[PDB]
Amino acid sequence: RPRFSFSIAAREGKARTGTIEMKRGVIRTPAFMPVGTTVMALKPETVRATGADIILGNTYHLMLRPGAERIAKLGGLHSFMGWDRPILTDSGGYQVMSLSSLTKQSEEGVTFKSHLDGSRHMLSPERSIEIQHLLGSDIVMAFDECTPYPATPSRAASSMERSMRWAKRSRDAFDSRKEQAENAALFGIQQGSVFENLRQQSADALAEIGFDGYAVGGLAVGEGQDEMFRVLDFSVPMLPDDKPHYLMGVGKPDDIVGAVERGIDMFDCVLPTRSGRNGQAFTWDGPINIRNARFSEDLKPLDSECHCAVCQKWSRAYIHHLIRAGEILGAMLMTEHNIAFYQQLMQKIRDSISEGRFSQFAQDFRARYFA
Amino acid sequence: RPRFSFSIAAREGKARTGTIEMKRGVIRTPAFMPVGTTVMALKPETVRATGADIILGNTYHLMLRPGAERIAKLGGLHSFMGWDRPILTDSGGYQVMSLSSLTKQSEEGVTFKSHLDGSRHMLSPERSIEIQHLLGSDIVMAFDECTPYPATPSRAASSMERSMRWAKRSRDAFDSRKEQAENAALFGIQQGSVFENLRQQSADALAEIGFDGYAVGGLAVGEGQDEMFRVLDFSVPMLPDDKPHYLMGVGKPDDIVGAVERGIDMFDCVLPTRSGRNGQAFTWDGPINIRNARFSEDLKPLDSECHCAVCQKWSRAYIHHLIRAGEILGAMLMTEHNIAFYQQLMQKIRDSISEGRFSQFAQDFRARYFA
Ligand SMILES: [Zn+2]
Ligand SMILES: [Zn+2]
Repeated sequence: RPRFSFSIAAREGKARTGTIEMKRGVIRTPAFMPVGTTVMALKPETVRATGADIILGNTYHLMLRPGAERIAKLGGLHSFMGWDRPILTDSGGYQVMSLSSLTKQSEEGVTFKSHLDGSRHMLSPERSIEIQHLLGSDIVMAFDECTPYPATPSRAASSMERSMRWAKRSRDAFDSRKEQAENAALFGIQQGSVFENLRQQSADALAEIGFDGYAVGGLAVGEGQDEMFRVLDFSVPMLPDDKPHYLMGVGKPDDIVGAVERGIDMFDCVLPTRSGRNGQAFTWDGPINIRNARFSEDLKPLDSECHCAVCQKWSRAYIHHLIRAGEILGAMLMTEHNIAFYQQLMQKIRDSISEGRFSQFAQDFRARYFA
Repeated sequence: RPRFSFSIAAREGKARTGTIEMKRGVIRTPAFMPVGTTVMALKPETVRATGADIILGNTYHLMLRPGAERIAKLGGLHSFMGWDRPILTDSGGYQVMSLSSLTKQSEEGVTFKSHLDGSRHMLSPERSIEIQHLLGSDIVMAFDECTPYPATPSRAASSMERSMRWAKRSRDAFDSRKEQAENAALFGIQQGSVFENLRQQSADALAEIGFDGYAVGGLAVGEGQDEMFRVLDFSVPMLPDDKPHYLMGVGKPDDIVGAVERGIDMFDCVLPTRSGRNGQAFTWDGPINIRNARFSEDLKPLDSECHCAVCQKWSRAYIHHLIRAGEILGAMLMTEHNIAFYQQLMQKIRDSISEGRFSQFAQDFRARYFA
């Protein structure tokens, strides 16, 4: 297989379906990427069985424990966790802004204190790319600077401009490392907040540098779905049409459908795993919270049509009891179902685009999900 | 299959190996019974894959949540949790003494306040048998009275005597319920503390009543292994030779080996699951605690010979990281390995008895496990 090849097999409006071919496997798009490392209450084989083609690893959490150098010594992230398919690593950026303390930012990078033990750390475009190399990441994210939501025009421009300088530094760091350049892919991140001109400048800068894929950054950070959709409306067409478009950190099933309608090819979110442990189960008739007393004697599966192993085997009543009791098995079952549900959604999206009936699917989905 | 048939295929000294045939399956003896309901961080299929033929359910915890009547309405414990092989249920006794509060004891039974929410509950020989029926238990334990360790001769005698009266009441309650009498088995529990005459009186009383199997009760409650072994030395031969002998709540691998040398056929313990989550992994060279820093870059499996899926797939280093980080997957992997290890131990015990080399195995095991 090649290092990287994105092929678009079918289109409907702005929506696309196709494949990304990489050395460790093929990724079907539009793709949902479960967050592999909290860590999912799932073995890699189970994650694969749900239909996932690729998982995400968070660089911020991994650099804190067990450490990037340690993972490299142990043979890389794939070998360490037992997942042999592609892995995309985030750059560590948003989590440094959101989780760390004593964070000191500059043009060179960011210094910060761990939220776990107050130990000191550094992250720069170069060090982020290096860490992703040590992990053995297949899709490497450029290191960017986030700005807190909401953002003023000036702050949005400054952070976007810094991010583009950092995108160039990320590109150069990646290219300088032979083994990484030849075997992995590098994605750039568009910034510019809600401002169309800044998004255009960011898109132009990233295209001039050249990347294997393009993320729409700065979303799912406090804005509502309407605003997010509006930003996507003008932002996605600015990106190179022939490369994947990745919406980081999104999201709910309806966010995903709407984003695909607007040209997004890749998604990641902790929601199905995070809210899984919290009791929230996704269904075609909308989310339910399994902790609700109404499920205590409900013998139906979490969802009536879901093809996952959990819905084949266990009742709402049993899962209700497990989650109420704080049992590990409850988290295991909820997480498996939610990730399986997300993959089934992605499959339905792929199939409908391939058949030219995605707009119809999106309407039917919304009508039922919100009924 | 019959309701209950225990057949002894081979013997060596006091040790026996054979089978218990029941409606829901065959149990190989000597048997280790994982505690199925905390709840194991394992799907039933995984528990079965480790080699378990039967699991234990705790009546005390189940009566508190989700409730015995509720489980019955939902189709019984097997259907509820998705395990279709035999289940043995404890009576709820020791846990009432150990976990509950406001416990008021009498000849009729015990009243107590839940340790979860302070709700009031009752347990008697009759109600315990009824609860086990509602759960759909295959092996039902008589309801007994425990006495705190250590026990005076008088207290040991009084509690043993009450337990025997309660054993008769348990027998009669079981027999009166047609569906239970015809489909399940009933085990009696020998009491009498460290006192040989009381153990003999208890054995005689239980044999006169008649049960399908006989537990040695009142052990693993604070006494050391030497004392436990001494009590077993004289207690086990008092029980009917042609019925299974069950040592409740035991135990460490070396406890199990020594107990089989003394005639025990069945075991249950939370240790492999409980200490699994705590970081303790069993190996043929003795237990290790995976949280220890010496394992942080150890690429070997938990045990060098173990045939379990965890030892096929993941390193000590990865599991070390998961447990240190408090990840659910760490508990999953540790629990699977520990239960698999216990089943492998039981298999080696069964095979060596069948081949007349169990005494040799026991010696070789101890030499290595304690090396
Ligand atoms: Zn499902
Ligand atoms: Zn193992």
